[PDB]
Parts: sequence; structure tokens; C-alpha cells
Amino acid sequence: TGGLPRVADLFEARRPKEPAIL
Amino acid sequence: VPLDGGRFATSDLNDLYRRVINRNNRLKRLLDLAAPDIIVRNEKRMLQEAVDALLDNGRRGRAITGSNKRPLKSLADMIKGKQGRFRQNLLGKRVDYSGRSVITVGPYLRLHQCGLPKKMALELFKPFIYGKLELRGLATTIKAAKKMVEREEAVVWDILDEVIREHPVLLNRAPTLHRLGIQAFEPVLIEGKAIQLHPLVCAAYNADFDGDQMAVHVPLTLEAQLEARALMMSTNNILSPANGEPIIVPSQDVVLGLYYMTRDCVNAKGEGMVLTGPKEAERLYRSGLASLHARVKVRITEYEKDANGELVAKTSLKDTTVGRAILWMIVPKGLPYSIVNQALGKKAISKMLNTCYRILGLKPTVIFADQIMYTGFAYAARSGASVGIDDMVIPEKKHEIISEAEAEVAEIQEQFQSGLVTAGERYNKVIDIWAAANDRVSKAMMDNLQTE
Amino acid sequence: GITKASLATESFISAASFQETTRVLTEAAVAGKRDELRGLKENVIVGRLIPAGTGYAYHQDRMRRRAAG
Amino acid sequence: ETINKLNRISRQMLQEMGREPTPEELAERMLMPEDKIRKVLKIAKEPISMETPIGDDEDSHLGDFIEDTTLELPLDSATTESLRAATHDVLAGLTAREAKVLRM
Amino acid sequence: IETPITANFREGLNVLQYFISTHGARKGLADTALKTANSGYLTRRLVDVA
Amino acid sequence: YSYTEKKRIRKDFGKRPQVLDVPYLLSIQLDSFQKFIEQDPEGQYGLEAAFRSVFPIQSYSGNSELQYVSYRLGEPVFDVQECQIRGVTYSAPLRVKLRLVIYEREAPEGTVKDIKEQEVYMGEIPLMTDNGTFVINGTERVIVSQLHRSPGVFFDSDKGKTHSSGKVLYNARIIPYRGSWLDFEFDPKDNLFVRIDRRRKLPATIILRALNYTTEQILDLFFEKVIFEIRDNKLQMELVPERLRGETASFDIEANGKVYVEKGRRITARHIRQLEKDDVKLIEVPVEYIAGKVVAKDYIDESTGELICAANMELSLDLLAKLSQSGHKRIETLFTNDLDHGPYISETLRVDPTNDRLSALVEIYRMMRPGEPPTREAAESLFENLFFSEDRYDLSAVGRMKFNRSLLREEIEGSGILSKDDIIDVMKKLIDIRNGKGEVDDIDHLGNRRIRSVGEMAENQFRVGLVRVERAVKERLSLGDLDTLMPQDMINAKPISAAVKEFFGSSQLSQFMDQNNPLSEITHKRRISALGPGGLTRERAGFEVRDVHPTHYGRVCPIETPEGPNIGLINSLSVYAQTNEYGFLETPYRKVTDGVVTDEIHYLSAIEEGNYVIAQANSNLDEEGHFVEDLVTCRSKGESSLFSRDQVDYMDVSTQQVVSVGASLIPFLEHDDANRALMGANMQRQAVPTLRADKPLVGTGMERAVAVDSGVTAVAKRGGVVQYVDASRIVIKVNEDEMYPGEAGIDIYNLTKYTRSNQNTCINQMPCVSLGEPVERGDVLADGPSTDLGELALGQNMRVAFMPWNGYNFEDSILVSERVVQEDRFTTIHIQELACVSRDTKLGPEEITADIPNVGEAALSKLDESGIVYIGAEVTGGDILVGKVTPKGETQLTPEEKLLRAIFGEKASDVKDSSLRVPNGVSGTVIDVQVFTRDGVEKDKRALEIEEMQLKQAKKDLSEELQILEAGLFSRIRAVLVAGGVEAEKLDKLPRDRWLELGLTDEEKQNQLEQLAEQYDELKHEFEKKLEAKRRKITQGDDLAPGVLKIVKVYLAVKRRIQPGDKMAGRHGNKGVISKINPIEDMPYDENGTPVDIVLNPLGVPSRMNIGQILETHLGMAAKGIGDKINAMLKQQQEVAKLREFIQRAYDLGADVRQKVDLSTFSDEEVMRLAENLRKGMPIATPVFDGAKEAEIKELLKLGDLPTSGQIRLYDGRTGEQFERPVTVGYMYMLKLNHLVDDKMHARSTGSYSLVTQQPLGGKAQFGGQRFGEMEVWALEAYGAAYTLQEMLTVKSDDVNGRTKMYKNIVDGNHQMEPGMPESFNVLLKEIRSLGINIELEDE
Ligand SMILES: [Mg+2]
Repeated sequence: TGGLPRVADLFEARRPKEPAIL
Repeated sequence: VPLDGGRFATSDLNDLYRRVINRNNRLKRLLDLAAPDIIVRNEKRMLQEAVDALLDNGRRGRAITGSNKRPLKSLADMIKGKQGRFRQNLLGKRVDYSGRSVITVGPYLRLHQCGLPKKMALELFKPFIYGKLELRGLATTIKAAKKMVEREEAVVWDILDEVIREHPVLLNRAPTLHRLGIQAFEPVLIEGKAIQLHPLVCAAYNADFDGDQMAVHVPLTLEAQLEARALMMSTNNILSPANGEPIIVPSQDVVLGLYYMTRDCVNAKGEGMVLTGPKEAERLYRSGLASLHARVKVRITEYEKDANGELVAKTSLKDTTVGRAILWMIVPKGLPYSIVNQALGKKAISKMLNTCYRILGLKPTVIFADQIMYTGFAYAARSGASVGIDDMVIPEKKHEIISEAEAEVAEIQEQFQSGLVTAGERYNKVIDIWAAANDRVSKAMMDNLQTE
Repeated sequence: GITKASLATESFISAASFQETTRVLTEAAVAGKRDELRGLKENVIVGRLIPAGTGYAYHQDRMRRRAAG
Repeated sequence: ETINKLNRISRQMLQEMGREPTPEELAERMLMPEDKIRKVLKIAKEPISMETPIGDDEDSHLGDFIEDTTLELPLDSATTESLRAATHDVLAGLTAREAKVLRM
Repeated sequence: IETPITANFREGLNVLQYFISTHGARKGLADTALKTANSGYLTRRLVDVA
Repeated sequence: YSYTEKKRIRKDFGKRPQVLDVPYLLSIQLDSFQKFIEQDPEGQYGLEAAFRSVFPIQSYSGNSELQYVSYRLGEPVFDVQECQIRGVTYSAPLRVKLRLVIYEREAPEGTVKDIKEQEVYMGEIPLMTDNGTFVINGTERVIVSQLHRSPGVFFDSDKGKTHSSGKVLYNARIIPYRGSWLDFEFDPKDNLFVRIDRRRKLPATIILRALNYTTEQILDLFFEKVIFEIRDNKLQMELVPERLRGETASFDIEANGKVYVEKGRRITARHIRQLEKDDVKLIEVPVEYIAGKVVAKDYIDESTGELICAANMELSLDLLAKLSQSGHKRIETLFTNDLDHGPYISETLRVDPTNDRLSALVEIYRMMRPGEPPTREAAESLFENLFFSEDRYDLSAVGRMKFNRSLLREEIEGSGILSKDDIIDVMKKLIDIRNGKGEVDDIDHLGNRRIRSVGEMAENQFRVGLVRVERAVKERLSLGDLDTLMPQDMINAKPISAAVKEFFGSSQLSQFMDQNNPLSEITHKRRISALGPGGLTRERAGFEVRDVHPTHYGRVCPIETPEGPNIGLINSLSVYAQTNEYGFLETPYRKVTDGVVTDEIHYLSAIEEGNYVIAQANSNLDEEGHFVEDLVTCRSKGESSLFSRDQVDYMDVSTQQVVSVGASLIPFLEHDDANRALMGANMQRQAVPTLRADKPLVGTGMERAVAVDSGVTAVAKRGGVVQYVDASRIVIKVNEDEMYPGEAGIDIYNLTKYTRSNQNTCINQMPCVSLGEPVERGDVLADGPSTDLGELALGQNMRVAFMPWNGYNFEDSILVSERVVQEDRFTTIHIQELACVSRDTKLGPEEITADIPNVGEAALSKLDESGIVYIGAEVTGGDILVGKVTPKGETQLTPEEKLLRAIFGEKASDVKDSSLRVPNGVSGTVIDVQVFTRDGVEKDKRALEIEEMQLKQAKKDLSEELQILEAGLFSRIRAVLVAGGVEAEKLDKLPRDRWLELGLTDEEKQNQLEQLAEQYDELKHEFEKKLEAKRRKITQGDDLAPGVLKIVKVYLAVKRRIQPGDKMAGRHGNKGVISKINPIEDMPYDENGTPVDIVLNPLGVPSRMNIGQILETHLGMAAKGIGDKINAMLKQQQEVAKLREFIQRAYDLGADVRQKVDLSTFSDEEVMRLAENLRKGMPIATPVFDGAKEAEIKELLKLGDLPTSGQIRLYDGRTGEQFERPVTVGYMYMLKLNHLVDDKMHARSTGSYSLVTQQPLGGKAQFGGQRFGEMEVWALEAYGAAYTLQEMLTVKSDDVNGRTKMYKNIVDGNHQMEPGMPESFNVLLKEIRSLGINIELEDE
């Protein structure tokens, strides 16, 4: 998404909603 | 403890403890009276409920305090507090030797100090004043020293001048974010009830002048004085801890000052003449002969420390303006003339200070910054900058742009009436044409406003 | 994650600050957990010198004096 | 019991003295000395929860505003510690037997 | 809205244009006033972590 | 033109003719309470309503009934003034007739005895002032109107966030005015659920069972019918040809020897039309089609009498056979379509654990009050008591109306309870929504938002009181004897009084009126709050409601709301708005019939406005007012676009009505960004009144309406000539046309003089009229604080230059000249109420005596012999206002102290000094003193002086009344006698007292003489009784609290001017804080040599977008230009022609505007005064969205002599040299908010401490120190400063040893600390250890 919530999500390590797989 | 009107007020823990004691004693009684099981059991349940209510209330029935609906606070709640997550060192604690008030400007200040109201400094340093007063013998005893300062006798102001001198105070603003939210300054006694805060620091505090209030704290112990001076001191943090870039960068009035100083017009008084140096350039300007900004060749002497820890001198004819020439008098030593020969925007005016720091060190950067602020304000005042209603120029082509862009919408509208375009795609189209129109008018007014 | 990593702390005086106090004190009390301070929050709470800063000299000097002769 | 009686008289006379009966009236109703109303009326009141929330719903609650009046101010303590020095100096000034007699 | 404000501050805005500007204004104030709190929360989490 | 308009006229720019003039700005407040307190013969809300609601109370089958007859409100004990000074509540006694009847056992009814106890008195109820305010404790208080969800039914979505399958859900909510909530909601499985309040969810059908519906009629209710005939053998069906829509053929669809549809072919509109026109009633179907169909009713075998199938059971090919051979021709089934008509209720039933009515009632009762054994009578009682009882449930009128209307009913009024039809209909509607026909409502819509007001809420509280007294009356009627008790005996005072006193005293919506300002009051009184009782919390919602709705248009101000923790949870009422008949919000419009725009006004509610197309406030029409453009910008449904010439239904009345009275005072608002405008109208209410009310130089034209409609001014009740004008009072002689026949002649207005306001500011009225002047009815006879000549002056306009000055205006900081502080124009007057309390301690009573231990003659001087300060004596901090001494016996002194007393021989007192002294730093003059005494304690010397003084002053006042009144009356009799008895010189010889004897010839004039006789005598005795009453109100010992013997209230009036740190702001949302006060010498001046008052910062203008402040500056300058020209021409002394010509020229201005003007007004005595008032500057008006234009401003500047640019050359007052570039200078109206720096400024070294945890606590107006928080600690942590922090949280604060042990070192000249442990943590150890937890301190 973006913004301050993006920062929070990053620092919280939260898995995104529709992630890829490696 | 008692109150006014002979009334009493007490903690709820007394209600709870009382309950526990009464039910326990009653249980002892019911045991000694040989009561049926059904009764003594009920007494045991009630006692368990009472003890539970006393320790942590709310994990059973939530007992209510006497005559009052509100649930009585228990020992667990005594520990917990609330608004957190806040354990009373955490949320905050009231502190002696401190105060606060509305803040004002004080541009005359060096950045190492701050205006402190007379009365405030009197009330804040009170014990120090007492001790000093009787240290010299102006007061027979501490009692008498109070009565002196309470009289506000004429002598004590001179003593306060003494206790203030080397003894820094801590200034803090409300939303403390980074560590620079608290800074230490040197108190300067001031008539009035308002605190005077150095302009260059207004950046770090995020403090505007619209009625923001600041708080003062006195570093009592010696270690706190030296901590305030060698750590929390204003001059010792000139740079953001987030990035090495200077936080003491000049803000607004000052940058309009240096910008108006160093900028060149195409023609004015003094265009194309030659001068021995910055001295007679300023001397030329102040007397009205040469315009602040005019293209001029002047002899200047720059320095470079590019030898080994040693300053090299060199002089030349520089093609510059009278303004740049005047300003160069402020630039210390090793910095090149190149730095002041540009237009000096808020960005460049910062890189000047940064380079000055990483070259000449702390002290020169400090005094430099001070001078930059002073000259900035002064020349900004001389500049007679203002804002009128005609200062904002609307593009002469605006109405026409509006018209054409307005014709687009009706083209697409006719297309929708004719079914050529669907509803949604249509919406996107009209939104796009107007969105383009906005950019058109913007990039019209900017050309007109900028170069015209 | 940060909010999770904050949860891990050896000092129970510190944990009882920003975490749920009621649970922290119990959960520590059963294990007979012995808090040595060390960290900042606990030292602020107990009202002694910060083990950072000017305080580092003290705490270090003491920390070494501890578990020693 | 007395307090209860006192609460009744006001029921007879509340609308009867279409305000409330003066604090001194129930006194004459009752059998006893009649200034005792104020005392009794005062003693019978229950204390207020020290946790009683005061304004803003904020964590300021009533008990937080109760100052310690039993503590002695530092400003005075200093002067006491100074009085010790003053008198000590002064009794050090007299003759040691006069100083002994006065200290005694 | 597909009809942008065709007037600026130097010229006068009319009733509609202003009424429509209002929502943007209030959302601005509310949002910023909230992002204060969010920022604070973030700093808190951060210093607690370190 | 009115009479104060001849004094001064505002030149009004702006085009739009005002079709509707601004109404009473206090409308809501007054009308509401006027409805609460009133006698309404029937049920419309009032005291009558609540009375009728709870009454008549009857005992429990004891046939003892207490009915209510009628009520009255006694005259107020103290009128507003006396009530204010004394501090008592302004209230009326409530006298209510109660009739207690007993029914002889046994009946046919009728009656042993009914006792009619004359009106029992319950409490006194507060009264609302003429201004819409209440006085509770001697203080004006306002109750804010409320905004909540209207009672009725409400259909919502909650799509999205729930369940992440999309799908939404649909829910209905029945919200009563009072009583339990009834909620209906779906789930992902599409099972309909019901919950009472927020409680445990239950399958919907379970409620229908409790209404006595079996399964059969539930199915009958929500489902259609499908008829299955077994006729001959094997399976026909009744086919309604529309049923086949939205489905595919499952088999061969055929009949009538003609095949209509083949299997595998979706039935479309073609097949349907075919079948319809060919009228196929009956079609043969296979036996496998009923394999899935759900049977409607119960089916039994006639022979065996056994149940073949229960209702709502899925039939099978075998079940078909089993009920077929039993002789069943017909089988009814549900009509179920997974698209059109949903099979919800059926499945809901399949989740229903219950069977019969009582089976459901058990589950409902066990839901509401779980854990305890259910009972039949209990279940029935509870359930019937919930939504079906006249007691515990009401939707009221608004509720029943919105309910029915939302249900598409006819009746707009009905029962206040729920009916089976109601619940069932609501369910039907919800199912219809889930099925696709119908839409969900939205909460934020102002049609779903209802406005309450003081009346409604006061009524609710009084109602609560009545239920709680009802319980008591029934409780007493239980055991009652027959002919002894009557109503008073059961019915008390205290309950009712306490309910009402609780409302007005403590509630979020009852607050102290915000009176620092005439705008503040009037903008407080129009206000909306969604908070408080029955509202949301800031913590809960949430952005949608806060946001400005399209429905806010014309109803609520978009741009005036608070900028705090609650935004949009308040707002404000708009200018032209009003409370709807049902309590919604409606705004004035203009009905366009045919093509003409009619000036007839029409009010439309939120929903009424919906489908219509409303035109625009600014739209060009001419002559007749037919629309000039072929298409005009309009808004129809929720949106706005261009609309065809006549499609238009309505048009905005005014170019104002969008905004409020706060924003309507902002000049050039159209040029200001909404944020800064908000801030502007927000701060404008914070302006403290100045010493000299100026007036705006730049205005709107609303300031007049604000000043007058707010009670601050004095408006003439009746027009006439002023007999007498005094700073104290004003006596106006009434005209005969306005005047009533009897009692004769004059209105006397007693002006309010210097007195304490709520904000500790001053409120003082000054006469705006002159001796022997004509006054029109409804004209200002006086000005309140901060009002000038009937307009509103919140501050002062001044000469301001935009230019950076030496950094002294660095951010917003304001740089003001010395001329301003010297002219004392921004000076402000404060009124502080200080009190001294003489209490009773066990040691003894406290004395107010002037005998004070340890004070010099200089200290006791300022007090009289009794111990109270003299009136008028100026005082500063530390001065003794009231001497007070309290017993403390037996010091328990120690060693050397003793020794000391032995040397110096002092009798150190048994009495401590409690005297009230002026707070530190505040300095003012005593304007008044009051003394309250317990009724029965001896009045002290001074208080007695005061009482005699007030008594004599009172007699003088009353005497004045009777004299002016009598003279006024006899002066009429004199005129009536000359009317067919005329004796001139003869009549006025003999004593006036002996006039009434002389009559007149037969005529009505004799009867007029009679009238004047009657009323004369009436006034004559009225005087007597009034003086007696006043004397008593003076002499009565005020009723005090327990423990307090006497109270002395001193009133100080401090005078503060302006100093650096004070907050100042324009109306445009531009703040500032004065920095330095600069000499006139250093002020930038122009070529004319006139300095400038204030130097602003031009850097503040571009960023914050408010360009309105600049336009205001320019136009203000121009106005001051016209003013200056007039001053020069008056100083000329020209004569009338030159002047008048110029003034007119000023008023004409270019063409196209609406103002008009003279030469009506008298060409000499009037015009000259107009000019005289106009020379200070020419007051203009800039209507809000209709305001002036650049061209008009420049044109007016041409009428000046001053430049178009608005900028001129300025010279530094220091160097005398010019300033490069011109700088904008003009006149900007500026407000001094009260953030005064000698309020804000605080300092502490060592103060009082808190007992519970030892921490710094200000108790003395000696301040608790600054709170050092967590972030502030982190700041110290990032720096390396450990010691600063330790001393911060140990010695400076929490350490009880540390603080003092430190202090001694501070004075000793040693800076150290011996910190120890903070008391907080030390307490926490005891608190932790108090539990079963052992917390120790290990080791060493
Ligand atoms: Mg600010």
C-alpha cells in the first residue's frame, strides 16, 4: 500500500495480504 | 484523613479489608457456635469472595463501594494504575524547580542563551538565592533571606545575576519527539512574563510563535549543570541525530534576507564598476550609490586550508554582486568565495553552514550561524518585502484554458448522449481532461509569475 | 516483529511497565524470577542512575565489582 | 436511633415549612439540648471514596488532590538547622557555667 | 468530483466550491490529528523494542 | 431606516437582495424550555406530559389510587439579580394538586373517601432567562442542544469488513426513545437472527412464537403458496406464470395439448407471455419435482389420525406416496427462489430449538436474565413488559412517525408500543432488502439525525424523578391506614429536586455559559452535541459521523466546529436553520413555481429536500427575477451539476445560510481556505472585550444581529423620548400609540454596571443615547461590553504594515508599537470573585476579626475595624482582603525556640492566621464586598454597616421608582382632564394629590380617569409590599453549608493592558503572539509622517492560505481613507453641501450594488452627526459570499487618494532611510484573545506535596511543578545525562528525604545529591507485598 501504516507493517514483520512464494 | 467541613475521605481498601475481617470473624463465630454445614459453607464462599475482591476486584462479582455505584478499586488496581501501561515513573511525575509560560522571539540572542523572565528566575532559584545572600552576609539568617527576597529588596537582583551566570536551564516543549525536544541554554534575565527562544532553535522544537508554551527546569546538582552544559547545551547539538545535516539551518525571515541580499537583477545603480573589496562594497551600498544587487567585479581574498593543517591565502577579481560582496565579510577563513556567489536559497544557505562545520569545526560554525541569522533578519527588514493583492498574478490565459477544457467535457457528454462512450469510460475521460487543464493553468501561472 | 520483540525482556520490573502488569507479576513470581536490573527502564523505575550515559561509568564499575572478588 | 428520629421530623415539616425546616428547628422538636443538631448531623456523614473521579474523567481522582499538611517545609527545616548554629554560637559566647545553666 | 474548482483564493470562491472544499478540510484536520497519535504509538513500540 | 442608523450607516457592498432577514438567533433555546415549562391541555411534551405518563399511580390491587389534577409554578424566590449576588439557584416552586382516592372493598367502584391535598410541593425547578440561560449557583449556565439517532426503524448494511467473503449482511434495528432495543440481523448461512439489546443472539422465529404464532402461520406469513394437486393420478400443479421467471426448465413444461417449454430451456419472458395469454392455470408435473419442495402446513392421515408430515418439512418421492393414499388431493408448498424470494425464514426455523409459545418465552427469559430458574408468569411478565408495556417502552411521536414512514405506511401517528404487525412488518422489510427490493438507510443523514433541546432533557430528568417517587408512593400505599395520610406524606421534595439539580448541576451538556464575548454566548446557545447521555463517545466513533454530510447544507455549519479530540461531534446550527416540527433540521428555500422565482419562503426537512432540485444562492436573474442563463448550477440528489432553465423546483434564500453566525462575521471568507476559516471563527469567540469598544472598520452586516439578539445590549421595549439618561439608568417616555390605556407612561431600563462575568472578565453597560432624544421601538438604548452603537465589536481595528521587521516577528509573532499600549485601547478589565470562609473546628469558631497575629500597622490599615477591606481600595498580591483567624492552641514548641521566647518575651498566639489575601501577582481595585451569615449567628460590625447601607440604598431606589412612575401617571391625568374640562393654570395650582376628585363630562375619558385611579393606587401599595420584601431579602441570614458560620466575598477589578506573550488574532485564522513593544520612534512610518501600530509577517500569508486577511487590510485602509477625508473636511469646516455630497458619492460607488441612501435624513442636524461618527473611518459591510470585489476596493481607494496597490513607501523609524519596494499597509480588525501572559506564566521551587504518594502538588495557587513524562525521560536517555534524570525523578520530586537533604545543600553552596529511593516504588513494594507476593531486595 504505502504511507505510515506501511512502515508499521514493515517493522511488525507482518505477512502481506496476498503474498508471493519463493 | 479529614477534610473541610469536618468531612472525611478514605481509600476503598478500607471498605474491602473491613469486609474481609468482618466475614472472617463471623466465620470464627459460626465455627464456635457449631452451625450447620450449609451456613458455614456460605460463610467460606463469602470470605473467598471478599478476599478475592480485596486482592483483585472484577474476576468475580465486582463489589461496589459504600453507597457509591462505582466499583471499589483494589490492590491489583492500585498497582496497575491506568491510561496505560503507565506505572507513574512512566506516564509522568511532577517535579520541583521548574515552570513554564508562553514564548516569544528574542532575535538579539546568541544561540547559546534564552530570555528568562525576572520573576520566574527569582522563584526558580529561590534556595540558591537564600544561600548566596547569607553566604556574603547580606542576610543575617535564612529566615531573613526569605524576608528579603519576599520584600523583593533592591539588592537581591544583583545576587540573582550571580546565581544565574554560569548556571544553565533546561527548556522543553510539549510534543517531545526526538532528544532535541529538550535543550539547555544560558539564562538571560528579562523584564516580562514571557520566555525568549532563539529563532534558529525553533526548528528543533517544532515551536511556532502562535502561543506555544515552553517549560523550564533547573539542573540542581553539579553533575546536572555539567551534563546540561556538555550534553544538553544548544550549541553542542547543531546537527540532527537522524542525519548529519544541520538542524540549526536558518528558517524563513533570515533566508528571505540572504536571498534578497544575494540575487542579481539585470541592471541597477553601480552596475559594472570595480571595488577594492567587500568593505567599500558595503560602504558603496549603505550610502545609496550602489544597489544592493548589481553585477560588479570586486577584488576579494579567499582562504584555503588545503595545505597540511594550514591556511593558504589567495586574492582575485571575482564577478559577483554588491550583495554577495557584503555578505562575504561574514564567511570565516577557509571557505571558498564560491559558496556565497550563488543565489543562496534555503538549501544552499544550509550547505554553507554544513561545509563550514566539517571544515573549521564547531565554534566557527556556531558564531557563523549567529551572524547569518542577524544579517538575515536585518537585510530582510531593509528589503521591505511585503505581500499585496496584486502580488498574486493570475494567468491571462486561464479563462481560455478553462473554456477549451470545458469544451472537451461537452464533446464527451454528446458522445455519451449518443451512446458512443459508456458511463464509466466517460467519467474517466472528463476527469482526465479537467486534470490536464489544471496542469495547464498551473504551468501557465508559473511561467508568467516566474520570468515575466 | 517489533511489538513482539518488545515482549521479550528478562527484567520483570520492566515488563510490568508496558505489558499487562497483573500477569507479569504472577508469571514471574511463580518462577521466583530474580531481576538484576541492568537495563534502563527498571533503573528509571527504581529511581537509580541510568546504565547508559554518564551512568555507564558507575554501572560498569559496579557490574564488574559484582560477580568478582 | 437519635439520627433516625432526626430524619423523621424533617418529613413532617418539609412541605410544612415550604422550604426545609431551619437547622435549628428540629432541635426544639427533639427532647435534648438543641445545639447538638449540628454536631450529630456532622458526625453521621460517611467518608468519600478517595478514588472518586473528578473532572475530565482523566486519571486525576479526588485523593490525588489531598496535600500532606503534616510534612514540614524544607524552607523551615533549613531555618531550624540554622537556629541550632545560632544558639550554639551564642551559648559558646557566654561563660561556660552560664552556658551550662541555660542549656540545662 | 468531475467538476473541479474553477476558481482560486485570489478570486472569490462561491457557495458550492467552498462547501465542497469543506470535506477535504475536515478530513485533513482529522487525519493529521490522528497521525500524531499513530506516530507516537510507533515511537513507543520502537523504544520499547530497543 | 432606524434611529441608530442615522447615527451611523455601514456602506453595504454585495449584490443579492435579501429575501428573508436573519431570524432570532436565540430561537432554539427559548422555544424548547418554553415548551417544557408550560400548561398544555393534552399530551404534547411538557410537565403535563410526564405527569400524565406516570400518573395516576395506583397501589398493588389495593385500590388505593393517587391521581394528578393540575400544577403551577410559584413566583421565583429571588429574581435574577438577587439570585446572582446571593448565589442561589434561579427557580420556581412547583405546586401540584394530588387527589388520593380509596376504593371501598369491594366495588362497583366508588369511593369511601378522596382527599384533595392542596398542591403538594415537590422541589423548585430552574428557570430559563430571557436570553436562554439558567442560573444554577449564582452563575449563568447553558444547556447545549443534542443530536442523536432518531427513534424509529433503521436498516443498515455492514458490508465489507465482516467475514471476508464479501456477501455483505443485512440488519434492521428498532430504536425506541425509551426501552430495550430490538435488533434483527442475518448471518453468512442466511439465517435470520434476533437480539434484544446487545444480548445473546437468537434465531428470529423464536420471537414470533412468543407472539403466539405456531410454525404454520410463520410460514404463512413470510412465504407464498405453491398448490400441488393429485387429481386423477400423478401430480398436477397450479402455475402462476410469473413464477417461472429467473429459472430453467427442470422437465417438460406442457399442458392443453400444446407444449410450451422443453427441458433444458431457461424460461424467459417469451414463454411467460405465451403461458400468460394462453392462461395455463394447471400443468402436469413429475413426481420427482416435489423431492425438494417444502410443505406449508401440517398433514395427517384422516384414518389413522397420525402426523404424516410436519409443517416446514422437505417432501420426498416416498412421503408423497405416504400422504397420497391417505386421500390428499392438495399439498401446499413454499414458493422458494434463491434469487427473487429467499427461503430464509424456513432455515431459520430449522435452527430454532423451541416449539411452542412458552417454549420460546423460556429461552427469551433465560436469555435476558440467565442463570436463574425460569417461570411461566416470569417469562410472560418480562416479555410483555419489554416492547409491549406502556410503561417500559415508548417510541414517542418522532419514533412512531419515522417507524411507519420507513415502513411505507399511511398513518403518521400511532401507538407508542410495538404490535405484532409492527415487528412482523419490520422483519418483512429486512427480508425484502436481502431479496433485492429496497435499500439500506445511512446513519449520517440528517433525516436520521434528531435534535433535542433543554426542554426535552429537563423533561426526561423530571420523568426519572417521577418514577422514583412513584415507587415510594406505591411502597407506602401498601400498608396505609385510611384517613390519616394524604399527599404530602408519601410524596417528597428531595427526589425531584435532586433529579433536576443533578441535570443542571452535573452533566456534560450543562455547562457554564461561555461569556467572554457577545459572540461567544450567542454561538454557545446555538450549538449541537452528539455527546453526553444517549450519544456516542469520542473514543467510539469514528470518522463517518464527524465528516460533513451533504445534508449539512443550510442546516449545520460546515466550517465551524471544534478542532480537538472531538471534531464534527459538535458543529453549530446554521444562520437560517431551525428545529423541525418533529425535531429534524430544516432550512429556508424559495419555491419556484412555473418559470418564476417566487419570494415565498418554504422550509424543507432533510428528507423533504431530497428529490427536489434546488437552485443556487448566487444565480443571476433580473427584473421579474426569471433565470438569466439557459442553465444554472444546482444540486438535486446528493450531488451538484448544471441544470436546465426550468427544471428548478427551489432556490437558496440567502448566500449565507450554508454557514453559521460565527462564520458569517468573517469578511472575505470566500478568499480563505476552510481550515484557517475554521480556526478564525473558532478564535473569534475567544476575544476578551476591550476597554473602549471600537467597532469593525471592515464588516459583514451580521454584527448588528449578533449584538442585539444577544442579551448584552439594552433594547427599548417601547419607542419614545428619553426623559432621563444616566450612566446608572435610563428613563424613556412612551408614545401614546404604542402605550396601553391604563397605568400610563414610561419604561425605565436599569443598566447593568460593573459586575463579575463567568470568565472573570468585566461586563458593563453604557448608555448609547442622549438626554431628550427620539428612540424607535426595538432600538439599542445601551451597549454591553464589546458592542458599539448596536453593532458587534470584538476587538479593535488598527494600522498594520506587512513587512519583515528585524526578526521581531519571526513566526506569527506580532510586533506592536508603543502608541497602542499607551492609548490603552487593548487594555482589558478583569473581575475576580474571592471568598473567605469562617468555619467551625473542634478547637473553636473562626473569627473574621481585624485582629491578626503578626502584622504591622500597614497591614491592618487596609481593613476596617471588622477585618474586611474597604470598597475602592486598590490592592496587590499579599494585601489582606479579609482578616481571618482560626484557633490552634498549644504550639508544642521545643528547645532553643523556647530559649528564644524566653529572651524576647513573646506571647506566641493560640490563633493561626487564615486570612484571605490577594493571590500572588494579581493587582486590582476592590469594586464590591458581600457578607453571608448563618441565619441566627450575630452579624459582625461591618456586615451590619453593609446591611444598613443596602437598606437605605434600596429605599432610595424604590422611592425613585414610585416618583418617576407617579409623575408619569399624573402627567397623563393632566392631559385627559384638559379633554373637555380644560383648566390649564387653574388645575396645576391645587395639590396634585387632590386631583383624582375632579371628574369629567360623560364620555369614555371619565372611565380613563377611573383606570388611572385604579392603577395609581395599585402602584401606591405595590411600592409598600415591594419595600418590605426587599428589606427582608436584605436582612435574612443566607443559608450556608455545614460547618461554615460566615462567608466574605470580595470582588477585585484588575486592569491589565497588553504585554509580550499575549495572544492576538485576526478573524482570518491568523494567530500571533506579541513579541516586543516598540517605541513610536522605531516604527516604520510613511511620507505623511504617521507611524504604524503593528508590523505583521508577510511570510505567514502565502503558506497558510488565507488571502482574506490581505483583502481586509486593503479595504480597511480604503475605508480609513474615506474617514480621513471626512475628518479633514469637517476640520475644514466646509458646511453641509460639500460634506453631504462626498458622503453620498461614497455611498453610490461605481454602480451595481443594493445599498440605497439619503437625502431623506435631515440635511443639517442628522447628516452632520453621521459624518461626525464616520470620520474615525468609514464602516463597511462585506456580506459573506456576496462580499466586495477587487475592482470595488480599488475604486473606493480612488475615492481615497490612496494607491491601487494598497502598498505604499515606508521609512524605517531608526535610520530614516526608505524601504526598498512598497509595503502593504492597511487597517486590520484585531482581537485580543484571553491567553493573557499573566495567566499562563508559572513557576515553582519548593511547594506543597501530595499525601498519598509524596509528589509535588500545588494546593495554594502555589504551583505543582511541570510534569516530566516518559518522552521527556527518553530525551534525557538519548543524551548521556544520567544525573539530570536521577535528580529529575528522585530529589526534585519523589524522594521525601532527598528533596530536603538536597535543599539544605543548595543553600549551603554544595551541589550534590544523596538520592535514596523514590517514594513511588517504595509504595509499590508495600502494595505488591500486601498480596501473597513476596518481593525482596537481594544481596548488597
Ligand atoms: Mg503551532
